[PDB]
Amino acid sequence: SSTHIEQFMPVKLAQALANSLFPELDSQLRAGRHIGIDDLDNHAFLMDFQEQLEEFYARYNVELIRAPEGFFYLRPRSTTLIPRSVLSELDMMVGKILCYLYLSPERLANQGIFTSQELYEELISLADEGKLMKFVNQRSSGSDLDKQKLQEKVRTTLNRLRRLGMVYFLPNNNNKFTITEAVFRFGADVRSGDDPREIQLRMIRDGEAMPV
Amino acid sequence: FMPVKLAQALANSLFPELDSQLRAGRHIGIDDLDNHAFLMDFQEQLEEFYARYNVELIRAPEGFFYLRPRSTTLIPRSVLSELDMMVGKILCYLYLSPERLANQGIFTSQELYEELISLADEGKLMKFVNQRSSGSDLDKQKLQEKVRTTLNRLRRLGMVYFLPNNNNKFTITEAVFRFGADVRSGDDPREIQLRMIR
Amino acid sequence: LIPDLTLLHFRNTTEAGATSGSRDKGLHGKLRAGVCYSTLDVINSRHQRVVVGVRLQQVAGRDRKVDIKPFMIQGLPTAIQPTQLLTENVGERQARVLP
Amino acid sequence: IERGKFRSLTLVNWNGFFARTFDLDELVTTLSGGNGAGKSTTMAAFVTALIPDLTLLHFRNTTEAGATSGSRDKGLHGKLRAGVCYSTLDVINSRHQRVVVGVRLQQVAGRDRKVDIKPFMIQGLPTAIQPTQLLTENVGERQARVLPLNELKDRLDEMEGVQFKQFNSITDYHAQMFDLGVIPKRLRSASDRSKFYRLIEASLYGGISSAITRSLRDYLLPENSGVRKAFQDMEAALRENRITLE
Amino acid sequence: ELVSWARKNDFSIEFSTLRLSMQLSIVANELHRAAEAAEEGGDEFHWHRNVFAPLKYSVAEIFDSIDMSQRLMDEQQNFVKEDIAALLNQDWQAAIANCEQLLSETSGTLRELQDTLEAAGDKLQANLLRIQDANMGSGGSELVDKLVFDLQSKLDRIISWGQQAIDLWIGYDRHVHKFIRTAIDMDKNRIFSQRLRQSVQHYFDNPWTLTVANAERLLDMRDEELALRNEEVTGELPLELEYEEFSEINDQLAAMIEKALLVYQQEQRPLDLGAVLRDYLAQHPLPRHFDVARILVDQAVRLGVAEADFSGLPAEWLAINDYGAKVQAHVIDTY
Amino acid sequence: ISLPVERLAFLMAIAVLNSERLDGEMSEGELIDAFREVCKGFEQTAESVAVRANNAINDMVRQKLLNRFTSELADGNAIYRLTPLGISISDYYI
Amino acid sequence: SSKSVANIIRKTIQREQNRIRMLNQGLQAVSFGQVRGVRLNVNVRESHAILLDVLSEQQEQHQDLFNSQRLTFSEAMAKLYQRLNPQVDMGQRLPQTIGEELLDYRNYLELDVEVNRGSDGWLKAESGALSTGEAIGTGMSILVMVVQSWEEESRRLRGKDISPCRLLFLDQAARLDAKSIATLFELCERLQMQLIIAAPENISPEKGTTYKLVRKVFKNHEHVHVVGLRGFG
Amino acid sequence: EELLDYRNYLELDVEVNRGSDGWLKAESGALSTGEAIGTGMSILVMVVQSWEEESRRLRGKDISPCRLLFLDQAARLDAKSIATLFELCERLQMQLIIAAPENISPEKGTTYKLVRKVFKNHEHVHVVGLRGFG
DNA sequence: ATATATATATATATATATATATATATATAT
DNA sequence: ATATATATATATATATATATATATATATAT
Ligand SMILES: Nc1ncnc2c1ncn2[C@@H]1O[C@H](COP(=O)(O)OP(=O)(O)OP(=O)(O)O)[C@@H](O)[C@H]1O
Ligand SMILES: [Mg+2]
Repeated sequence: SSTHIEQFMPVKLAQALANSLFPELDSQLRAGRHIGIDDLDNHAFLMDFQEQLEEFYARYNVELIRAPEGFFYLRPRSTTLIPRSVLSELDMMVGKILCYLYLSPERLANQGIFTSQELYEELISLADEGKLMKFVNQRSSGSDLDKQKLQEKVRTTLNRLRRLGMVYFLPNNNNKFTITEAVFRFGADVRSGDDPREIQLRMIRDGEAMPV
Repeated sequence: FMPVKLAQALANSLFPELDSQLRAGRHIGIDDLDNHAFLMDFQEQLEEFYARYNVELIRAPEGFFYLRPRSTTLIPRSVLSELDMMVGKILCYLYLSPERLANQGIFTSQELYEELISLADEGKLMKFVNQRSSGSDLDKQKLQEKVRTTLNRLRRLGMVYFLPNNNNKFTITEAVFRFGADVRSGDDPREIQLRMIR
Repeated sequence: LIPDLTLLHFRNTTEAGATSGSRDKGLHGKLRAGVCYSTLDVINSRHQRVVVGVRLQQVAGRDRKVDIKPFMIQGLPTAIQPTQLLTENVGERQARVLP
Repeated sequence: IERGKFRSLTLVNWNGFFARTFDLDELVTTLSGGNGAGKSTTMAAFVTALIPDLTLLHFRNTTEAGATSGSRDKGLHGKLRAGVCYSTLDVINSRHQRVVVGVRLQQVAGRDRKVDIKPFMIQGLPTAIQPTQLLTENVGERQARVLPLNELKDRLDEMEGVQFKQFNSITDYHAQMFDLGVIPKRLRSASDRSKFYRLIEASLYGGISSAITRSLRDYLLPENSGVRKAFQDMEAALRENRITLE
Repeated sequence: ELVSWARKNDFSIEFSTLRLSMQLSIVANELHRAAEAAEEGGDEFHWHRNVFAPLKYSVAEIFDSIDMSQRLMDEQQNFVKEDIAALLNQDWQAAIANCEQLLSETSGTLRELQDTLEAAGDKLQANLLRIQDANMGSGGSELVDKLVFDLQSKLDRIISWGQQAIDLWIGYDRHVHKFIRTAIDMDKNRIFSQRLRQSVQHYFDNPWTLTVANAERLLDMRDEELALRNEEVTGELPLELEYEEFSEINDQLAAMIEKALLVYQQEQRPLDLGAVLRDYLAQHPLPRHFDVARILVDQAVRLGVAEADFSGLPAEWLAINDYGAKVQAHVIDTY
Repeated sequence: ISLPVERLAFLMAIAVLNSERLDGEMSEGELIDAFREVCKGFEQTAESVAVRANNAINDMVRQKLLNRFTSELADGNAIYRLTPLGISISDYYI
Repeated sequence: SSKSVANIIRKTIQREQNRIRMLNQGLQAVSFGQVRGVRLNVNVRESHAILLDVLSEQQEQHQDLFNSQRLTFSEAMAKLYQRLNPQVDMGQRLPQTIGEELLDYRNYLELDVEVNRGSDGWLKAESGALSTGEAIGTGMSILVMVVQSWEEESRRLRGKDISPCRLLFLDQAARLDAKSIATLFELCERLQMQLIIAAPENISPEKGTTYKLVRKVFKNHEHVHVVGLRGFG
Repeated sequence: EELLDYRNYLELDVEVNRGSDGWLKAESGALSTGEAIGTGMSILVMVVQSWEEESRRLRGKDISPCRLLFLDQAARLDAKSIATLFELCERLQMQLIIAAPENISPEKGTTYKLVRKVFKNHEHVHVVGLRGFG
């Protein structure tokens, strides 16, 4: 009959969109924030009405995607109604390193709580110090001023990732943080045991990762 | 549950684009016939929907719709530069009556640039580009580039409709009245606008 | 003047408009055990001597409550004072207030 | 030990006061004068110098003390004249150090009766220099003029031994004052500032402030973190038990 | 204050539970002996040699020893964490059992230490309160109280740690399991880990970036810039403070009236305000009369009460001078 | 084992606070405050307070002077305790 | 965990009671109107002592309430407080806020102000049962005790060589009589407390310093003229 | 229903000619204690007069209701303000009961000195009266 | 190195719903 | 013919949720 919700929208989708949690979750998602198991309320909300939200967001030409690790996010399409952006290469370095720390048992004593200094030390341990520094400044040759510049850049990238939900600052401390499973996306190019050059094409075709 | 008419408005195929443009801050005037009619029809429910975001859906006296974020806004907020409001008031002034005989609704970047230079005070111009500047070529070129950038930013907001080409010549919409001042009985619009700008 | 328990609130001068804070209205503690009286004497424009008044009693109970009974007296002689009507000058040192 | 003392209070360009310095007493300073003399103005100026937090400052009449009057105006703007104004305190520290704390106040142009406040401190000023003169420049025949903060900084820096500091946040201002034995409590958090202002406000209007007696627990007893930690531990245990039960 | 002291100094450069039990037993014996000696009492020298030399040194030393044992356990916890961390690097999926055992033994050891600590904490506290009770037997035993107040906290402090450590460890433990349940479950062979490491090392040979939603921010109107008021105010600077002096005429008058009136209290003569005021006001000019009356009344009402005021009979308004001044007061009888 | 004057003073302050601490626990939130106070007393600013404090705490932890435990609820999300060598070095003078 | 909680709350309450009871003897029978002395009454609340006992010994018996998915921990505590001790009859305040309040140890002590009015003993001080001067004196006593407590708490952080400045205010002092003002003066001087008082008339002619202010209209603006005053001439 | 009332159609404000400045809206925050008290008394007498005017037409033509007001803690006012208040009340034939703790000594009218004492183990207020001075 | 934008927390005042206690008229037992 | 119990209306004031304004930390960009 008329004046009846099923005329325009499914009942469960309307119930989900009328829930008190919908607005904060939608604003965060459109901002690019990933959702992990830690946000128990938001994660459960996404799980319960997961299908309604993928079909709703499809209207924006963006896929609400749940990675096998269990974290939801948004991937815009080429015809996205919501703009799209790509992380910096330094952001990739810090995200890969963050995934390593999530999987690294040596730092188990930290119990998941990490400081930016430790992250930088691990980054320089695994990466090429000076050749990575080259991107921070084209004229760097190990100068300690440029060293501090790279430290500051790493801190800034860490803050941006915090904005993306890959990392949480502690309820009182902004100098310490706890990693989230979302960081696993930084390894999507290696989660499959195949040739790297074919997986990169598969991902870029899927829209997962553009090149630089 | 949900209001029925709210569900109807959200379900309408126009809703995604309009919602994206509103959350981007764009102002919907009378020119956008379909969007303006949709907002007119479904305002009573979109106001509540966007109040759920601690934002207000405002229909200006001129008629155009927009979103005003509160302090508790759930949509990431941002603030226009000083040059942005200055340029907005310049365009609002240029929405003039002799304008009809001057440019017939189509202006060019040169008009805006000359108006801004002649009308604004030097100190604010330097504050825009840089304090230590004083009437130089590089500073003026940077000022022109920033003027183009803020013009693009206004275009993003729907304030200025570019005439389609790489060249900078556009038209000014009625929503620009947001930058304008209030009108009193017998006040000359030109005089009040210039007094505000000064 | 206004024998209404709802309105009568003798808060302290300080906190003249502030909230109650407590629950007492401050009237009960201003009375003494027994029967008390508060009376005005008025001379109208017509020059009628009228004694308006209220009888107060501390209502014995768990709380600090007061019972007020209004009354009016007309036609009294000008030579009799209110304190005399309400008090018996018994032989004892102090008079006796009558109900 | 010798407790520090408030030597004097200086008022510049205030409503009625152009540049007036009241020398405070070791024990009691009294101000008299018919209604509207300006005593309450002096009290308000002092407290503004003490707690320049603009959110807290609310100069209600002694009548309707704490009774919402809905005026929408804190009353401070009308107590200042156009232009620059100053409110400063000279304090002798228990270390026998003369420190001049103070604030520059200035009305904000516009219909709203809004004010801007900037704190500042001076250390090592010679005992022979009076703040009234220090804050004014003798221009013309016996026609001294007030000078702004930048001019004051230039004048003081040119002197020897005087250290001038300007605070970007009332937090550091309170921290420095506490460091010099001027404030009993360290107002680290905004709640501490609110409690401090509540105390002085209750004193100014005098008597039993409803908020004070209502929060006497918070005002007297100190906060403990051990109890909070224990309650959080019990909370975690209960949460785990509920998880298991579900 | 110790910072300056350090600055001027210029200086620079056994987990077995049987132990803990034996120190606790030794402490119990010595504490009980000292408590009994204090309770028995004695002179100042006896009080000293029984409650200050034996108690102080022994209890301090052995509580420090118990704390040292707790610190050694802390070192062992750290070492076992490091051993687990190193083992998981070398065996990955095959160290799960080793780590679970190590966690089991560490948890059991911590629980046994807590049990041994609580095995004597309560009775030691009781003995310490007993010593507190017996301390007051002399006035010079102040120092004893300090120990009886100090040796409290340490003990309780020790017990606190005995639980707190477990509270920490039982937490850390969980994380390890979570790690095994999360880090290695989806990387059983660890191949993903090595492949991620090599990708990090050789990332820039194929630099790729992910895509994320970057919706636009809602541009807003900047509030009007705030402009203060500048007027360069100038004005005359105040002169030197003048002065004025307070008139003590009223003080002199009050002293006069108090002396004139004290006779009534001395003799307990019935005072009648009407007649007294009428007589006394004749000595002053009319304009001052009021300022006298008040004062006199202020002086008179402090002297006893009027018994007629309980009679219920209002007093009359007796005239006390010409020009129409009146007074209403009963005779003051009860002094 | 290498304790400059500032590190030694920080260690002595830590020991004093632990002695006067109620339950014998030290969160890093107080360790940072203690290092700030000692550095202020010594009147030297090589770098920011936070970086110096972090470097000193890490150096003492690796130099076997302090033991760290990760507790999120604790002020600073960590709890520090003097190690036997640190206790010995501190009480050698005290 | 519940037992440990209850224990730590009990210890903190006992310590605070002892501290406040020791502090109470810092008052010396102020004379304000018919108020002859001011005191602070600290007492553990039986309505909360029962709650502590239940938490420390009988946590399990009420698990049905704790483990309900509808109630949060604060709400669970509030409901448990409701269950036992049901005669308190709390108001319309929500369970969440009352529970949150229950989570603070200080709440468990009744902390009130007693006055030895006349010869009626020590009675709870209610503004509705006290004269203006009596209330003003009591409030000043409370404020001086509070500032003393704040000074005492900060004694550790501050240096050993600094004693913080002490200063309070009192507008419309004319509401106090001579006796009350003399008592206030003696209290403030005994406590080394500075006072700034205001009154239309010079109510304190023979103590401290005094100023008189006169406002003059002058060429379409205002000026305040200040004159010092002296006790005797 | 709000529109149905004529009173709602009216805007009412209280203005004071404060000093050199013109008429300004009476804001409690922009006045001293005495000024606020005096303005309050002024508005109160305004209200009393308005009520009497309204009620006159329903009363006997020869009835003038009593008018009486209070002022507690009158010491907040100076002598000048008190004299002005007395003049106003006299001009309006309005009775005043003013309380002042001995600070002020109004020469005109009746004065009542009170002193509290203990007699027969009971609190008693000794009362003395004066009048006619001036 | 510092101006500026942004997010968060707190205090403060408004507006509305609701429980409490009292006053007034009527009903019904004494 | 009376006084107590009921139902109704009212003001009081208590509490919650909202919206505003200010201070703060601090992360960016020239
Ligand atoms: N914000 C303001 N705006 C306008 N006028 C003001 C303001 N504050 C004070 N005034 C005026 O300044 C004069 C002094 O006011 P203030 O309250 O300081 O006086 P006072 O000496 O405390 O008075 P009283 O003792 O009668 O309370 C009075 O005329 C008052 O009206
Ligand atoms: Mg005043």
